[PDB]
Amino acid sequence: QRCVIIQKDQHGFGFTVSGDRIVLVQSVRPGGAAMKVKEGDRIIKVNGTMVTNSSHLEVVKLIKSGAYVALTLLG
Amino acid sequence: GIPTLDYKTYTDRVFFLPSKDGDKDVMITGKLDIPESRRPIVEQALYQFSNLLNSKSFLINFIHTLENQREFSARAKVYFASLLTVALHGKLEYYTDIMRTLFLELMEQYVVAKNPKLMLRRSETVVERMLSNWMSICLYQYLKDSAGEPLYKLFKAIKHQVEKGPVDAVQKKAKYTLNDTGLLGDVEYAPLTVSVIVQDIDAIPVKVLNCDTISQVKEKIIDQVYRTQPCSCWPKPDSVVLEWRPGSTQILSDLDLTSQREWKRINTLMHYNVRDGATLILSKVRVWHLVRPTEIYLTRLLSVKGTLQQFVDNFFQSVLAHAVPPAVKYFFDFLDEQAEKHDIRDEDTIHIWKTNSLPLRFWVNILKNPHFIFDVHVHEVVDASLSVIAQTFMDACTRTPSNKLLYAKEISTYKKMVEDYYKGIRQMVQVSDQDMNTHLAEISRAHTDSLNTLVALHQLYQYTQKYYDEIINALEEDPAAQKMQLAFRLQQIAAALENKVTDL
Repeated sequence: QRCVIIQKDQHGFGFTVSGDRIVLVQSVRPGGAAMKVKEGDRIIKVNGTMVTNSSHLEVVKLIKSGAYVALTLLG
Repeated sequence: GIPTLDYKTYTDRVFFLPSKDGDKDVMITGKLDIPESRRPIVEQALYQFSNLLNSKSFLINFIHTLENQREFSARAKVYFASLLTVALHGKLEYYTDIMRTLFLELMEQYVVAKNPKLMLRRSETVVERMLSNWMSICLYQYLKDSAGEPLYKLFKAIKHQVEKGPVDAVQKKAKYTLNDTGLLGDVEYAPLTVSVIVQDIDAIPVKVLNCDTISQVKEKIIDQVYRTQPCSCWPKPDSVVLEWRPGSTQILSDLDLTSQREWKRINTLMHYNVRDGATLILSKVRVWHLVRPTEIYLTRLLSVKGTLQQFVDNFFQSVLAHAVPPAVKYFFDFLDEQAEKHDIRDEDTIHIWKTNSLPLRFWVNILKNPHFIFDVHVHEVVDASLSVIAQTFMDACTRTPSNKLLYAKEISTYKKMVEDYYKGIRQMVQVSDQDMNTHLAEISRAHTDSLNTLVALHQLYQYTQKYYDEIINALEEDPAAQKMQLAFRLQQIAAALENKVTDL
């Protein structure tokens, strides 16, 4: 379990969320703001609210409802 | 001569036909639906899911974790095991390895439980269904050789004695059957013979009954018209028309304006004034039938029993006597050695073990479901009688009712055959681990490529998906699985194969 913070860029955040009950990470843009986050990381906390019981729409909303997002993964 | 199903068809019917989402579920269908813009990645991850399943620690932890969870129906056990059989068809020695492990563990948990003679009688675990599939696999070529013969003969015989007499379409109760519960209580009828013309044009004679419903009659015709054609290609009686042309004109339908109501009565041949020698035409384009909702029963059951006695007997004499299959020898001797290592003294515990292992787990299933190996479709009426024979067959293996009344001296006669069969296998020359691994190898090499591997893999993946936490934790607990970092690998694989996706 790790805590990482990333700011938006000229090409968005720089990662892709997948899953429903267990929301996690699929690909990271090789030149985004996440590559320079690992491929295959489960998001367990987002923006203060734990996304253990969150829907995909809820996680996406949480990450997107703000300028910068700060989250807690599990690798 | 004997219509034996292909390997893939046989296996699919044996494994998945009585599964969760029905007879046309995912795997017989191959109904994998994913976008083609994802197929490369999805396959790429499914292969790593395969390599993961090939890790022993991962597979065992997976299985244990799944067995732990209460929310796991019997369906789930059976289906899962069958998926595991299909996905691991590649290295069957590894499969057999897993089975050995789980069977040893089950055995040792059973010996110091309450009753070790209860082993392999609950079907409440995965490794039992695994063993079931193992016997099914290894005995395919034995079925296609000598086993299928008197079994097909038996089926066709029962079917003949059934269709020789009246059958009710509503309640599925026939005048001729081995089942007391499925026996029809006394309507007059007649063995009619009608002339049917098929247009695709040829004229074919067909034997039916005047009390048969129009649907039943259609079935009896189609059965003769499309014999040369597999059952999957046969048309249902609801996509075929039957006409009667007397002079210069009437259409035959199960229910019509001519139906006799008071409750509706399904139309029969004796309803349309259709007597013998008539000419019918087949063009490919509440409710009661016979009954409106004892010694005769004993007599009918006994006569039917007498007619089928020959075929039942031939079947048992081929089954319980001959060159006993290598996997049977190997597994029974494995039960011997593991019974010696597990200090179970009682011989009837081993007789019960071998009984639960081979005749119950394999022969009974086929006896009740012939349509798993033969290109036939069977109705409940025949399957019921075959089930009576299956009960009879099981009682011939128990070292301890209409199936009890019907076959009396039979069971006793067959018990000697069974005990001498097991003894024959024990006094038989040992098939080493190598010979067995080789026989498995020829199967693996011959049949994996026709098998539906990706769908199996994906279903199993869904099983890991449902219990992701418990499994990842099971892998983090086990030191070997955290050494191989199997949790991280499973996490990555899960990461790739996901459905709903969003780019942020």
